[PDB]
Amino acid sequence: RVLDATQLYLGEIGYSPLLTAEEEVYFARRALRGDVASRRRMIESNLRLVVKIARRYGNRGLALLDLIEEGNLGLIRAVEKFDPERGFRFSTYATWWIRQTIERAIMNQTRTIRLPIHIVKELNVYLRTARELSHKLDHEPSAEEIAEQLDKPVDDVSRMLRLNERITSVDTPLGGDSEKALLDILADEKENGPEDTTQDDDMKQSIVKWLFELNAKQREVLARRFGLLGYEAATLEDVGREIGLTRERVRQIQVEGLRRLREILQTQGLNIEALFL
Amino acid sequence: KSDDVNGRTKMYKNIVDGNHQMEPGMPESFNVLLKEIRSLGINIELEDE
Amino acid sequence: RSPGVFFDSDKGKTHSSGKVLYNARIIPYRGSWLDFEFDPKDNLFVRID
Amino acid sequence: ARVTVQDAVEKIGNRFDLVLVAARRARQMQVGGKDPLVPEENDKTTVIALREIEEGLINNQILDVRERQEQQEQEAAEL
Amino acid sequence: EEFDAIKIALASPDMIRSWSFGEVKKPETINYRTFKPERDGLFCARIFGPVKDYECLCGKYKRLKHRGVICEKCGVEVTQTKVRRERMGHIELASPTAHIWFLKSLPSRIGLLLDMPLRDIERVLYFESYVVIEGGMTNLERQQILTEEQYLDALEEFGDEFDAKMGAEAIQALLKSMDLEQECEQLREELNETNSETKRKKLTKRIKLLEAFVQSGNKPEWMILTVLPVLPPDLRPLVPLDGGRFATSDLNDLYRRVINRNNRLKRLLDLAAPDIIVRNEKRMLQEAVDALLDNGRRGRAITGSNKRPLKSLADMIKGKQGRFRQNLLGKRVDYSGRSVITVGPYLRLHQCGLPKKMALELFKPFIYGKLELRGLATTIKAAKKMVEREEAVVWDILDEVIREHPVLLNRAPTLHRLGIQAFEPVLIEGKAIQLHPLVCAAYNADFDGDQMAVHVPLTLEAQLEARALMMSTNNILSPANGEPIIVPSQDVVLGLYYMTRDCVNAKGEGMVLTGPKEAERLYRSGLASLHARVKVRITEYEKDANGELVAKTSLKDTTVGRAILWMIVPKGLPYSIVNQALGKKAISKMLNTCYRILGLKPTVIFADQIMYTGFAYAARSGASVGIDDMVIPEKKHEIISEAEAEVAEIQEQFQSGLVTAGERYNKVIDIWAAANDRVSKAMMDNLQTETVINRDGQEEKQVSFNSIYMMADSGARGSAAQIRQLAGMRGLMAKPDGSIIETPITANFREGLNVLQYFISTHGARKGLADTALKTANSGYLTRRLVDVAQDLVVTEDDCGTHEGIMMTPVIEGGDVKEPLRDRVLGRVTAEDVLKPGTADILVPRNTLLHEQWCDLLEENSVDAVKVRSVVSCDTDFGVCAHCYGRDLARGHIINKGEAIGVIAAQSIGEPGTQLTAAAESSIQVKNKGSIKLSNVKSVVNSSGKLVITSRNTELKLIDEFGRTKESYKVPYGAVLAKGDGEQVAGGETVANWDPHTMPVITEVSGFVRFTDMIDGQTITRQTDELTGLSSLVVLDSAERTAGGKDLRPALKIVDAQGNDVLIPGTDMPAQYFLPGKAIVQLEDGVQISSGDTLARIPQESGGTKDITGGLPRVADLFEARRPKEPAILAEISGIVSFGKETKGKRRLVITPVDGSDPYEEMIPKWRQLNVFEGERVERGDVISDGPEAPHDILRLRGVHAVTRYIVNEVQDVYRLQGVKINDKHIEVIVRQMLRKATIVNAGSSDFLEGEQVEYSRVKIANRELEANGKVGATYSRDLLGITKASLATESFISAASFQETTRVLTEAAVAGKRDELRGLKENVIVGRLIPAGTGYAYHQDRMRRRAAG
DNA sequence: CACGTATGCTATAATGTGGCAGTCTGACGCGG
DNA sequence: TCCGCGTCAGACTCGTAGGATTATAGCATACGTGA
Ligand SMILES: [Mg+2]
Ligand SMILES: [Zn+2]
Repeated sequence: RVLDATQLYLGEIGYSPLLTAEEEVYFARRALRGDVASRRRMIESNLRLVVKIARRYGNRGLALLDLIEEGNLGLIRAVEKFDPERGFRFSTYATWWIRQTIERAIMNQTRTIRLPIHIVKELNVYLRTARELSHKLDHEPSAEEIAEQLDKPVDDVSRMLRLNERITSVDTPLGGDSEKALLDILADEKENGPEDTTQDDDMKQSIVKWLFELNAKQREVLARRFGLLGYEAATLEDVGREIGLTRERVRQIQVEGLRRLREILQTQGLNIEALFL
Repeated sequence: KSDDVNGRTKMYKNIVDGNHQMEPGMPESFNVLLKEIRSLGINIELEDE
Repeated sequence: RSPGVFFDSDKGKTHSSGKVLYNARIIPYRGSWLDFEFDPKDNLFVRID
Repeated sequence: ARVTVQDAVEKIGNRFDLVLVAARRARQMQVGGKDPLVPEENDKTTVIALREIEEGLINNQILDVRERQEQQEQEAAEL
Repeated sequence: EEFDAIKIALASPDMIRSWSFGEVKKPETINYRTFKPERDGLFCARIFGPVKDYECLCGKYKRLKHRGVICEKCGVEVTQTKVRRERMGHIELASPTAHIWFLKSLPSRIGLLLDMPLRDIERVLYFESYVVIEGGMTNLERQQILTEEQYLDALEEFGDEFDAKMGAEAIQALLKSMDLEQECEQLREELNETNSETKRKKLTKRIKLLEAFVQSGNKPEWMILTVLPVLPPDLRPLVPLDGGRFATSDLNDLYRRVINRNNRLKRLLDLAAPDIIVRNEKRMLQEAVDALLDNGRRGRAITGSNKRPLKSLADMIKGKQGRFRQNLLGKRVDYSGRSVITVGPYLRLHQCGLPKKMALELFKPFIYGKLELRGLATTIKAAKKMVEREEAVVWDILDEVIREHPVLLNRAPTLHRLGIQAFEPVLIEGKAIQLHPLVCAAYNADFDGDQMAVHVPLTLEAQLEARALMMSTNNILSPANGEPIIVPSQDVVLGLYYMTRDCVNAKGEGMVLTGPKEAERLYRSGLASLHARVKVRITEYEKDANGELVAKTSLKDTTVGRAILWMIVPKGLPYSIVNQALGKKAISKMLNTCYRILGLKPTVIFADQIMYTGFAYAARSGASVGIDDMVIPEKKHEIISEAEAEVAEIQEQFQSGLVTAGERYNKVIDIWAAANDRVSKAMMDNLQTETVINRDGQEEKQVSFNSIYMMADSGARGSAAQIRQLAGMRGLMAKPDGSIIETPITANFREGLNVLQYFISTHGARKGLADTALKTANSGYLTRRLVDVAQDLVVTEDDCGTHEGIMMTPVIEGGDVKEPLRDRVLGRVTAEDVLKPGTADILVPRNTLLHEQWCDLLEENSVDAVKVRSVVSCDTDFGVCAHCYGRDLARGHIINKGEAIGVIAAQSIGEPGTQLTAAAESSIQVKNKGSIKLSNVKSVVNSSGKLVITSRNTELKLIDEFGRTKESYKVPYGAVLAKGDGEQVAGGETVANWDPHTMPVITEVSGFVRFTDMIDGQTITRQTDELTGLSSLVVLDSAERTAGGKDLRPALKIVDAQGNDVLIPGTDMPAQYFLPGKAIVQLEDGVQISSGDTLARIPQESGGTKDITGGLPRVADLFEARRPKEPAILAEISGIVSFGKETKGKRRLVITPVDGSDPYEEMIPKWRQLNVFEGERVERGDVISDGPEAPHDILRLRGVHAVTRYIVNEVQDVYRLQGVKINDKHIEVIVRQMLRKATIVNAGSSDFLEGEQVEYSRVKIANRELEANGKVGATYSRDLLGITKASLATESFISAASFQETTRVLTEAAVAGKRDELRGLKENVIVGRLIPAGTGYAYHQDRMRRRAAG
């Protein structure tokens, strides 16, 4: 009843040939010259090596099979850049490549947000330092304590420990059992409440009515500047493009429109009422 | 009162305008349901009048 | 449940035959559970874990 | 009425149609600003329509007949 | 957008590509530093859209001016951010991937299509084994699995000219190559030649699948995924929490799994990797996609961060929590509030106290609106700040808005429709909601901290529907039974009782007054008690033949108090209503009477008045509790010491030898049970009465005014049962096993229980409390199954004009008529001009609503049986007619067309169950004189002279003079009758005695007794006694029995002196009585029996407690049509029968009809004994066997009204045992929904052929056009569906999916290419549209006619 | 050029995996 | 057909409180976009 993808694959690997030293040399010389069968046999025979390191690389990020596959990618590069001319054995060289490719994949696929290996490597040293500090300081490392030990900036240490924070699941509930999910607590913020949206509809509507209440030449340069009626939000000097074509007269008329409108808000009943807002 | 996004704002404006008219729409939960069924690879279409 | 042995019995339940099938359960504090049970045909069976 | 709507159900019959007809009439007064046949007496558009139905002034058929009349008057004016 | 229907079908690879706006190649979400979407990642802006409204990613185009302007540099469209919730993407899979839903979901479509077992397909998919796709050389045919080694063999020998492959590529090829047409014809050819019974079903099912596959235009290849769709970002969001951290959907983790492994597969293919590694990656890819679609179905679900399995796509749709049940069939709602409830006795029935601050908030837009029309607010934000400041003018405006505006109050749980009611709100200072007392019944509201939801109907339409349909005042009668729920209790009833109740003389006995006003003046003056018996002059107003009221003046012998209550009583009512001492039971009748005579507004005013007077006089009295209130019987210890020495004597006799544990258990329980009743009766005879009142001279006896007695007798609160354990004896307590403790609790609550009595009490108490928590949920699950099945049922037509009618008889069970025929046919349309005895003049017409007046006429004439029009027999297709249903019990008049009847039915059956969550029957004694009538009875005369019954179904009736049936009495088997058939008995005579414990096996013939097959240890057991040695035999059943005796039936056989078999009078049957489980025979073999003797005593243990815990499973079993283990046999067709073959003892009853020459032959168990004997002309459905009947068999042979009446009566038995009144018509609705579908034989002009299951309405429609035009006639047969299946058989898949089993429903609909036109209510509620019922029926019928043109 | 981000390469031999589910329960089908 | 793992179900609102963990080497050569 062998149904499990893992046990099936490990069955297939066991069913391979194990290679010797002189056999590795014969196959490796044929392999680099570009043999089909030599490449396949060297890879298939050394799969067991991938698994032994892949089994001791679990419970960190991906699953056993996931690590086994990426480790196998290391085996391929190892067979490609193996030197049979050097008297030294293959297993030693391959171990490097398999560990390299597994580690690199574990640094990328695990972190939900793609993080650079540069920041990750720095982080490693910060964490190792924390370990040594923890053994002697019965408490745990402060950011400042770590920064003093590496002779590096407090700000830089804090930035790094800020990228270490793991992501929480929103689909996962909090209220004891399954009473409410994090999704149902957390509201859509970029989206305004209907009360806020309706308030903007009233200001915009009021502006249209406020535009047909002042002077015809006082709401032709006050709105075409702010981009209220116009298409583009211009500045005091840029209102000259239309018909105004002035710098002094535009600035006097902008503020003249606002002063008469300030009295329109003092009389309707806003001014200091709508100052808090 | 719930999902209909356009509907809730429009009816709020009507109630301040004193119109007391509904103008209903389509609940956003249903739009999601459709997207979640298409994400399964089932074609679920609205057939028009 | 205290570790030790327990001798229990489905009072009917299984088989409208209505046979009382006796069972032993050995419960450790840590380890796999060791079950012994009877079958309608009076054959003694072991379930490991 | 004010308290209970039994009498207005007895005029039209179907509770469901009572609600549609009272709705349609209340909408006229709400939007069109149609004048109420009974004194308002500080009553909401919902209750006034029910008064008018109780007394037997408002009805699906009557409302339809006057809709045609105002609509034909407007056709006359446009042509 | 406004659409007609919805269809579901399999997604083509190319279809999936259409929705996609790009291929997501990378797992990259966003950049860690600029938290913006990565290149071609899962949140890519280039694919799903811009993060911010009308703004590209690199920021070159901003503002609403730039519209659809795809930025050249970054590649991001300038549109709204909303698009990222709607745009989809896709993924190019390297290997084809099977879609779990069509593979694993049972039965499965891929397997059923290939006719290939799942096991075979899986071996192929996980790359364990090759499958042959096609070999021209028949050497290897099709779908034949080859192992790794099997593939090497044929590959050398044949090779090339045979194609066998592995993985999903293989299955996709196998699906592509398969020709749907040709296999359809081949399978039709197979059914023609040799149709084997069980494999005809499976072949017809694959034929239906193939046909439906071709009609849908779905292609089998598409079951395997080449392109994989990607859900829009906002529907799987990555958002920043306040803490700086991010939080994301699990779909992101599952998509990242799939993309990583897919891209790695692309890599390993580019690199030409060895095939073992390619295979592993293809397995892992299929694992990741299957986890993404439906995690946990494909075995062990992928655990994320905590250990909890990741929530997949299907999990967001499926579960109760999915999207259907949680976000679509119910929602959280705006303009909603809640708070604690508290009394508002001052309120009128149509009002409720609504806290100021709560109402301020709920009506915010309505305030803003009036503020701007008065010009007090310049704009909305200024209006908001005026409300924030809570200015004095704002309160005055808020008062003005709330005027005549109804608010909905809701209490959980909402079991039935009255759990929501509308009120006119009354603004109150303080934070608690004030509820009117009289509606507390409907809500099941008690003010020990309950809370209520408030909801504001916004539209004019919603306001009107609240005021007219949902208003408190307008929902007085319950939707279930005609009896109303609105009725005061507690203090209100207590005060009315005190006043009404009259005491001896008191102040001013036997005075005379001018009307109730002199009485009131006398009482308030302090010259008269309310209980003074004095004659007053009152003028009652009785209605005449027309609308005019007649006035009548007469002297009445009542009390001061009742006269003063007459003042509240409206004109129309008789004075006799107030002349009794009033309780809650009498006041409910008073308000119902007033409603049916005078009408709604008068009863409304009268109800308020009753509440005001009731409270007012309730505080004027001042009864309470104490320590002496609970009177203890003086002769309690005398009955305790007697009972106690008695039980002691039997315990000493136990060591002697007359007693088993079971016998003494029964004897001690009987002694204590009788002692308890004795002490309770004496306690109730020293409390109810025992009032020495010296009347005006000498002593009298009258009713006690002891406080607790008045509370109980009035029905205000506690019952006699609660007072049994208060001042009386606590009684026998029952263990959690249900077996009763031998020592009862003689001490009560007043005297104080001992540590042991208290400890023993605990068991029952806690099981009660645990029952409320746990059992509520099965009750509620039944409500929900009922609701789903009867959602569609709506009143569609006024009169179908059918004469069909369910003949309803009077429920006269257990002497006293349980439910009268009058009340059973009250408010139902009559069928067939049914006049009086003398057939010569019509009394009643046809379709005529039975009003209380018609019903009163029926009682003078004493009509027993009436065919009435029923929902089940209604001809209306796609709903039911107002006439077949009858009165809306909640309204008190004919049902309105458009009312959603099914929902009301389901709610009204469901509610009581959810809310609700003496075995001395030895002798029948007859109450009234008459003659014994025994229907269905076959008894043998014993040597005593006495008629010993040996029938199973026996009905003793009591006929009077005229010849009506008035009392019934179920006589059992093994009974001694005092008198035989048609003999006169007097009042209070015993007519039959039987033992309740032990159903004896009574022999018909006389002779000697023989032990057949009764081997000791094999089949029976032997148990021996001392000195002489009495052995007793117990029949061990197959449960305790050895393998050896399994096949042997043990039976006491009657032989004569010669030792030949004695025959049963006049038949070929030799006497032999088959002994069941534990049949305890005393008398050992060879004992001369006389006839009519007790052979064997089977023990009848009745450990069942009369509660809804045991009743509801019976109700659920009836509604779901659960076939019993021993179904009752019935006659299929009419005709004359003789016996043929026998298997040892097993009967092969052979029916050979008179006209119909074909026989019908049945195999029958040996031990099952027949009611019929041999050659009788029996009709369709004559009862042959003893045992419970399957509703299926009833429908199939007798028909609709038979099976409907069986369900109605068997369900109603349970509810009636708990005192629950539900009208039959509700049960009838749901049975109609059960009998929705029908199987068809033969073809018509449509596509019926053999055994398609189609709905009854649609086949009737076909039959109507067929009969007019002709074509091939189609025989049909109605099928019964039990609730769950009936709801899944509905031709709306949106209702089927929302109900249950959503994954399976959507695969079957997707493969059929099914189209839902949104006919039902659930369907319309899901899309958020107008219901096709109530208000919506007008609008919905207008849309249906818009389908005819424009 | 440069900062951030990525791919790269190292040689004693080493070459088949392994943390829980705690038996819920009546119900109703789909292979042997 | 029958013993048997498999798969699908198990009232309605209110509340409370926030939330976790692990470790992946040192170094140089490299590819990508803005100034
Ligand atoms: Mg109570
Ligand atoms: Zn750009």
